[PDB]
Amino acid sequence: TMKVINDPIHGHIELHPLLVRIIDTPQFQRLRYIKQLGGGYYVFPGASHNRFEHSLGVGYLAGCLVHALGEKQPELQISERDVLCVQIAGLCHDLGHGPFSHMFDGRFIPLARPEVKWTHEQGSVMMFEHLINSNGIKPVMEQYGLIPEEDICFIKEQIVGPLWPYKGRPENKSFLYEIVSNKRNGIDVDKWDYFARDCHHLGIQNNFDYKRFIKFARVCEVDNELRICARDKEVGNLYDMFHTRNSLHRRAYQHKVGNIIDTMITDAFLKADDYIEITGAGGKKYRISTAIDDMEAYTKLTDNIFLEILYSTDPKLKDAREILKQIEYRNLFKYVGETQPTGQIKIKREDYESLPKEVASAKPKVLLDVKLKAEDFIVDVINMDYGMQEKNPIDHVSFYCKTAPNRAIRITKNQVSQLLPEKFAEQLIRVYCKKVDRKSLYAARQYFVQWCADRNFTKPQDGDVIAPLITPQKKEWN
Amino acid sequence: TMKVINDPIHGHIELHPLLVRIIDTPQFQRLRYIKQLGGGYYVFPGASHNRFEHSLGVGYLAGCLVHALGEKQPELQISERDVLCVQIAGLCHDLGHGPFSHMFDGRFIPLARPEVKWTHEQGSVMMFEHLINSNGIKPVMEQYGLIPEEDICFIKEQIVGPLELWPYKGRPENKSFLYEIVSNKRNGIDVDKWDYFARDCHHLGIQNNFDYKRFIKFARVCEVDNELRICARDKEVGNLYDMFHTRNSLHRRAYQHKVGNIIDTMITDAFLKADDYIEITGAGGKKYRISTAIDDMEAYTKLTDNIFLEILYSTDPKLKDAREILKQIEYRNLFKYVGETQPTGQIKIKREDYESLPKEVASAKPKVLLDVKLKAEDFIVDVINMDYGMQEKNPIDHVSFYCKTAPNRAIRITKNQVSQLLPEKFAEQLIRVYCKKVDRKSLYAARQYFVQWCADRNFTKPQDGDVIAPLITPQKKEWN
Amino acid sequence: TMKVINDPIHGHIELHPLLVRIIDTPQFQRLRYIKQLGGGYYVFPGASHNRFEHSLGVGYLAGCLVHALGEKQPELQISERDVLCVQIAGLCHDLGHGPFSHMFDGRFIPLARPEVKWTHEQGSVMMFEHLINSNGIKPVMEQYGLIPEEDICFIKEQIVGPLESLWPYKGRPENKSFLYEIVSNKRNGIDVDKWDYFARDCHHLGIQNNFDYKRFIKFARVCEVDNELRICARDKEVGNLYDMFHTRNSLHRRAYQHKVGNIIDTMITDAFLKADDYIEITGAGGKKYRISTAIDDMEAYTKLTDNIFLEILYSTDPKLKDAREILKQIEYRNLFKYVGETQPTGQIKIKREDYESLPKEVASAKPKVLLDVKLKAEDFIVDVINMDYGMQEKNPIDHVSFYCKTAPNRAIRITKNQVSQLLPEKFAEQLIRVYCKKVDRKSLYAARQYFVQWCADRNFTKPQDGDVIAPLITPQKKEWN
Amino acid sequence: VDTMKVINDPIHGHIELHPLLVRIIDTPQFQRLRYIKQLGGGYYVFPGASHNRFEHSLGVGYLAGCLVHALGEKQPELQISERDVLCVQIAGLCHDLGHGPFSHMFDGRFIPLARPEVKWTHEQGSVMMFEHLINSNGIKPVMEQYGLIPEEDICFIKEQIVGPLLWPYKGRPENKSFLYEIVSNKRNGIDVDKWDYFARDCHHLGIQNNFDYKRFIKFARVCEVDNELRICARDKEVGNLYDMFHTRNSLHRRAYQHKVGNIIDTMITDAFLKADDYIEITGAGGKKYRISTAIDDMEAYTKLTDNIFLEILYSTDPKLKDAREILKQIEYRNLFKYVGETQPTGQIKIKREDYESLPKEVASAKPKVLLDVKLKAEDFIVDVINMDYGMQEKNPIDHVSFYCKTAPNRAIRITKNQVSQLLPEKFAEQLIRVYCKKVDRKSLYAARQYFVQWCADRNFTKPQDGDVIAPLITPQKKEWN
Ligand SMILES: Nc1nc2c(ncn2[C@@H]2O[C@H](COP(=O)(O)OP(=O)(O)OP(=O)(O)O)[C@@H](O)[C@H]2O)c(=O)[nH]1
Ligand SMILES: Nc1ncnc2c1ncn2[C@H]1C[C@H](O)[C@@H](COP(=O)(O)OP(=O)(O)OP(=O)(O)O)O1
Ligand SMILES: Nc1ncnc2c1ncn2[C@H]1C[C@H](O)[C@@H](COP(=O)(O)OP(=O)(O)OP(=O)(O)O)O1
Ligand SMILES: Nc1ncnc2c1ncn2[C@H]1C[C@H](O)[C@@H](COP(=O)(O)OP(=O)(O)OP(=O)(O)O)O1
Ligand SMILES: [Fe+3]
Ligand SMILES: [Fe+3]
Ligand SMILES: [Fe+3]
Ligand SMILES: [Mg+2]
Ligand SMILES: [Mg+2]
Ligand SMILES: [Mg+2]
Repeated sequence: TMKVINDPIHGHIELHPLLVRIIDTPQFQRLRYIKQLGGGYYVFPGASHNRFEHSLGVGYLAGCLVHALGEKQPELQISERDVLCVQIAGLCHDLGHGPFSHMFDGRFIPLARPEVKWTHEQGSVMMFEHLINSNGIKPVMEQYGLIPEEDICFIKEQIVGPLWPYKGRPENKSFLYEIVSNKRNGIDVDKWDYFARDCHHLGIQNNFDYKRFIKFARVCEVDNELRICARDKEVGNLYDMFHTRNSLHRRAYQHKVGNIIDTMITDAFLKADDYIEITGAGGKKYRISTAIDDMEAYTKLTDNIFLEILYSTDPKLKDAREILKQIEYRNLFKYVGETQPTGQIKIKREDYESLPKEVASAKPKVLLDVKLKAEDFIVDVINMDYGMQEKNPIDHVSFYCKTAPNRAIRITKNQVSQLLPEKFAEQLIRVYCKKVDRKSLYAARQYFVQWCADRNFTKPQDGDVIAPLITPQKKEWN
Repeated sequence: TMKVINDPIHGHIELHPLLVRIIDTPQFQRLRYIKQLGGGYYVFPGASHNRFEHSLGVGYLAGCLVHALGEKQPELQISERDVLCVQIAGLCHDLGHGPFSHMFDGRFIPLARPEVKWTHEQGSVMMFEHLINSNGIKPVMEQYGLIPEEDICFIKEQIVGPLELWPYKGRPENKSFLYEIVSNKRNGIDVDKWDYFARDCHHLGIQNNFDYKRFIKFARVCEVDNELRICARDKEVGNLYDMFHTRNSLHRRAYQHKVGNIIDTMITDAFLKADDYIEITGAGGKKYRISTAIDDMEAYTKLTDNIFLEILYSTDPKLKDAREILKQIEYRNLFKYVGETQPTGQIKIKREDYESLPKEVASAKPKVLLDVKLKAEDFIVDVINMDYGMQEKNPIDHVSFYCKTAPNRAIRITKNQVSQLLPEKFAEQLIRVYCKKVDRKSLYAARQYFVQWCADRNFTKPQDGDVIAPLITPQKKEWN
Repeated sequence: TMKVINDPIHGHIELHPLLVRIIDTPQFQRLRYIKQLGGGYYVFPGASHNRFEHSLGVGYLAGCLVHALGEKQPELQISERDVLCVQIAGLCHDLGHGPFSHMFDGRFIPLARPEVKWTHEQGSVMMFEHLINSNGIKPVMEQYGLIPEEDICFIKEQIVGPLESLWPYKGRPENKSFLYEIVSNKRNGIDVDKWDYFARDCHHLGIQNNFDYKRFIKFARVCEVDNELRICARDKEVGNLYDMFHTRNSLHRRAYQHKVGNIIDTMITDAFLKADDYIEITGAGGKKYRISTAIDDMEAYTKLTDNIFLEILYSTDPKLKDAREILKQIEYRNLFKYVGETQPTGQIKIKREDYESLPKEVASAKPKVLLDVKLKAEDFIVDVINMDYGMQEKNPIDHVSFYCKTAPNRAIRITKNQVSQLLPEKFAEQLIRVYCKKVDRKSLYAARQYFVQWCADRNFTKPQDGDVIAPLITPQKKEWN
Repeated sequence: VDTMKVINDPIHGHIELHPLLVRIIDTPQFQRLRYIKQLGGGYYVFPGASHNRFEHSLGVGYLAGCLVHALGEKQPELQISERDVLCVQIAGLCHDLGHGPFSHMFDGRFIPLARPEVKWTHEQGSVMMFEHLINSNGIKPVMEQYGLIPEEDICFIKEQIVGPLLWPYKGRPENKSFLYEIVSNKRNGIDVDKWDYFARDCHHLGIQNNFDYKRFIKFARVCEVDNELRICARDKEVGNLYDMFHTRNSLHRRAYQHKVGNIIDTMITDAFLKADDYIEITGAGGKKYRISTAIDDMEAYTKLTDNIFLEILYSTDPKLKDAREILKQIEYRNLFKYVGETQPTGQIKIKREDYESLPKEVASAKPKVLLDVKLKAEDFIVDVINMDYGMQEKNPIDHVSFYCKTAPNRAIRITKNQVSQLLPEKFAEQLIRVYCKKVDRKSLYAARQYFVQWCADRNFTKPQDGDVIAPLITPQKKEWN
């Protein structure tokens, strides 16, 4: 029956038998072989951690929050059925991540198959369905009081989202949808686990207290719908939650070398895509890019693929294997510099393909010893936000006061502090050069710093040093 | 000989015999009986920690940074004499804190003796001098290669800045970086912060966002304007904005906690009422009061958090007024918090006007029926400045950076060059209002007066304002 | 109303209003001014922590364990009344500690008033009674469903055990005997008091803690043992329980009984003894009490805390000059000097009656070495320290009950043989430290010779450093070669 | 041009890697350790324990540097050069280069079963793989560039790892013998390898670590013992050293030898054995090697990691179906069932020669009620596990040298008597776990009866759960009542 398991982040947690049964399936255990931070392990040697253990922790925390809301407010009529369903959603929320997590849905699939709109979330829904059907879970759900028709829908809806649009639960339990993946503002237990866990393994202490948020969480009526509200005074801690997030993106998740290793692995997958077969349903053969179309195949597609390519001897894989071998020897593409747009210029995702052409096109006003072609440059554009593009997510949180804990309210940015961020979204543009040698790298720097001046981008931090002859050209930089 | 000591923050640290000798003196051991966070212990029950152990840690970290700079750059010619002097400064930097730390220099002395400009730092210099002279330290300094004339000046200068072109008499310009270790006047990045971040977090029950050890690995001395200064690596600029964010965050959560501060004001209140009647024997047997002990260091040595309990346990009828306040803190009959607000636009509230603000709150005429009128002496208004340690200025604009490709060439990094998600301003005010009358009827009235006062002075709407004063918040068009 | 409070060990904990009301009283807030580890702060500069915050944490953990037992086993019929009572006991379990905690009941009172048998626990009962009566708590207890007649008895009984075979407790019946094993476990010593201090003392000391209380709670269960419902642990956890008591003994060796920590304790105690006659503390009806007699009146004892140290230190009364001088020697670090450590051999316990006589014995030893300086008995301090697993000579795991996976209601026993050959052979020993009150180089050498000879004379273990400190004496003993 | 590199380890913080070390690190032979898990199958029981050999290897390298560097500051007379330091760091960094798939499963279970004729250790592999790393990545010129002498130093590095290829070492003279006690201490076992894994395994396992390496370093010192300079610890630290080995044994009991962790190890090993014949790995000159023979060629062994598990799991070849089915049973958690644990009594060791025979013995037991289901010997797994203080039956503290405060160059010994009566009596024992390959309710009951009888038959300790699982058998033994 109930099973205790020792997580270093959360301690000894209990898993209800139904959860154990879901956990002990190929579709779930698959997450033991997919790293949380993708290529980040190749920069932060602590970050060996995989999706499996994150997935357990999200499940656990989903349980804590829903269970706590129920103790504090019986009127909500949260059943142990609701609790199990929320735990299951949490547990299975990342079932559909690919090899190297965010590299797969974020870099690889968009390049290998531009026609498809595919997300790790959609994969989770599909893989959940596959897990359920192939391991006879529906009878076991019934055994512990679930109703598979309704509840499987509710679980899927928690993961990917949908008058009242949800078919899984009624409006009087809309708060249950704000636990595992919060579409309204982003404050969800997924974040809370990864903050704590990624910090543990990364070697960074975490600024944020989930346990305290749970103690000051409460359900109130907002616009004819019951939602999770936080206490008025906690507004500060919530701005700090999203700061913590952006901070972890800057330090670790978007680390300039972590990302170049990601682009190199992605590059290697693209060159191996044609030649690697993965057996799926009915014995049909799938490629790495097409395994997402069949979940029995996708079950077998993990970080393994990296080592399968690396260890191979097939001459068809030589191109892909050479890239991965350059990662072993640490002949990585070289970082040239970082820059941002100015004013209110967003760079459209359509234009990313075109940017290397632009860097090589720049004509710096001294004659150059080495010309470099566009295919020598990589430009990587990265969006940093508070999880809702240009919007302040705290403008989409509801609060309560000590003196009236059932009355929800709003808190604007003025009402909190003048020292908060002015905008909530920006872009970072990193430029790397594929040619490693001393002469090419100098040239690349000159092209880059000029390109920055040409497009009225911010001056590179190191710009005066790396390109001392170019930085006086721009009046705006002096 | 050398002594090893086990600090929970820093681990096993070595104390050079000279340091041990300074440590084992009444003037230093005094810091065992002064709490770091003052009244904060009465809100965060972890925060029992005292200045003693902070003082050791600052000393230790001062040593780490100067010692590391020396390994990485021999050309700087940092002597073991320089290292000891920097450690000593770090160790003794907080020697002059009063009872309840920041309550003393921050609330009490300014009220008891408005004529004096007195800082905890100035006290540290005076108390250092007293420690040296009364415990025969000068011969021991000489024994380990120091030159007391020069070095005592250098130590004092590290603590309070220049005692009177190059302003320092303690060291030459080619060692100006040594002045940026214990107390950094240029930008505020000093080892004092680094210890208290880690230590206060440990005891408070808050995890700390900031890695001092990493800063030390990417620290370096370079020439800036004919003067050798500590520079950080270009890419670390992000972590430095995050250092000051961490600081402001700890002020909001803990150091300026609304009840922590009201306990501070109540203790301060009790000291003021006991000031006339408590005698402290100083030099030559002269009798000093709590407010005047700062004028004589032998007296000040005996002035610690003890004073709280001396007042509490006393039986003298002259202390009954003061003792009653402290007894109300035991029973938890604290002054009640009404709400918080801020100015709008760019209106600073001058420190001269703080005395006048309770008069203003009671003066407000809210269009609500009230049973109970409240007089100005019933209100406490507390104005709190939150900044990045340099009033309105961005301290990162006063940091120097180096690049990987040229590690001796210093540069500057502007705010644009880093991120759009950084703060717009670097200084603000918080205005808390409390009410001395505790009952249900007075507290309601106080809320109405307060929320109206906010509307009257075009301050921000209190977060809870619609709930606590529902009849007043529609009056302001700007809030709808 | 309910109150959330942030402890660095346990996180955000909730305090029921009744608890808040008990907490916000002079008798309880007094614990803010008494240090957990006494003199240990003067050796481990992290250990500033006071009884107040320990007391909260014990209260909290008492709540967790009783609350968990209730979720896992409804049949036990644990009421929210039971829970509050257990929390209150936990919260108030250390109400009666004196200045510098264990120094007071352990060194000072036994010396100042040898006629009395007084424990910190008995004090807790008295001070609880005083807290209740002086702050009108009884109506508030009733308000939240307690029955003060029964429950105040139950609370006191948790703290000190039975107030007067049959069932000895008047506070609860036999079908709830497990409630008595939460705050202070007379059966085996596995209680939530230990669990808080392990974690907390480690946090502040700078030592990581080997023991997981949370795991014990997950594998705890109530079963019938000899017509009485007790807390049982899972069979496989037996290893972790031997490791709990090892952790405890380890913390005693490293920190609580640290050779200098203890000498600072003896010096403070010494100073209190010399100031005892001349310090007045006002009690009930204005009667004046001395430090040693404040334990007889709880209104006086309320005002007796670590303050007393500083009151003595800062004083100018010529009657206190003797006491003040000792405390001033602690500031300057002119501490009594450690000579060495030793143990008895075989199965010889040293009776507590004989402790007074041991300094006389050390000076009496006639070492065959030339000495400049004879030392009198009053120059030596001998400190005898018992190290055990909390139950004198007994193995406390022999007094634990266990359950198996296959039958979780059937209790069993586990012997020492059944666990491991690498466990301790005995569960109690003595340590004998000798210090010398004369500090100079010549006296310290002499003291070493007297000591190492005394060890040989009484067939004690050879001091670790013995060949170095007394090279001329160690060949005399055939048993050491 | 090539420069120092900073890297952020969660255990040790920001550590500096000298360019020579970076160059060794950035090679296929070293990066291979990213794909080998520290605790083997332990990840399948402690979901925190994802950590691999790579990051341990860095940390050992780092700590090797700290200890040697510290000894040099405190005692210049030893004349420790930056050349010595680099060599010690390199040894530390490369000490585990030769671990196989699932770390200790490979050298401990698999190879002994697949190839009983060979004596092969993970250490020997480290030496071979170090040689291969050096030669294939042109390291010798780079060593010279930073002042090493490859002839001498490569020998010294290898000798640190496996011991010696009168004074047996050719790598350094007797006046630097202490350098051999840093990465892998043959004398007593106190080495920086332990110190890293204690801290690291604890971090990831969810257990706090009882032991302070940093403190040991502050109280470490080199002294002359028997015409040879060795690392000595301070007299008073002897307690902490007994606690180091206790910590170690404690981590073995809780985690490394966890009853299910070990059964997953035996199942993976089982699957490798069934796949051994059919999986090819390309080595030097394109020769094909099997999993068991990859140890004979280091270019092949470079490609042999935990991958092999997934290669078997994902495969479609019908020749691998047997092996793949075992691994699939680990996914679904149809593990072999644990029956119970027991130990020998008196001083009876079970010889390693007799391990093959023990399943035969369990099935042979004739319990005095007739059994409905008979079980054959191949249905039982008996796993015998030695728990010690790292030196079989010996106390490693008897092989430590100590110094006193009063004479810090004079080494001494400290016996067990001189420390504590509460220390272990013996320093080595055996654990015998029995599992059953048949999972069903009827077979498991039978297995329990066979097992508990076998315990009685061989005069082993009574299983903790024995009264419950086999209530009809436990009264038969007079010794158990
Ligand atoms: N079942 C399961 N357990 C895991 C997993 N990861 C870690 N564990 C821990 O592994 C422990 C041992 O596994 P169990 O499956 O209980 O194996 P067992 O104890 O032989 O089988 P039971 O009789 O059912 O307890 C559990 O108690 C868990 O805490 C996992 O993926 N599945
Ligand atoms: N076992 C321990 N583990 C961790 N810290 C300890 C331990 N024992 C003592 N400490 C602490 C207390 C001190 O702050 C610091 C040094 O104490 P300790 O090593 O006992 O030196 P000491 O100065 O009393 O001995 P000596 O004078 O004999 O050199 O470490
Ligand atoms: N942001 C924070 N992070 C962590 N701990 C905090 C924070 N703010 C306060 N604490 C600690 C201090 C106290 O121990 C406990 C409660 O603080 P707080 O909730 O503000 O109490 P309070 O009595 O001021 O709230 P209330 O507004 O209900 O009266 O938590
Ligand atoms: N902001 C940070 N806080 C903590 N750790 C960090 C941070 N940034 C990076 N790390 C970790 C990852 C690596 O192990 C180590 C080195 O990171 P980084 O210093 O950015 O190396 P790098 O090689 O990218 O820099 P460079 O090429 O500029 O020398 O620090
Ligand atoms: Fe997630
Ligand atoms: Fe206690
Ligand atoms: Fe190792
Ligand atoms: Mg997701
Ligand atoms: Mg007690
Ligand atoms: Mg090894």
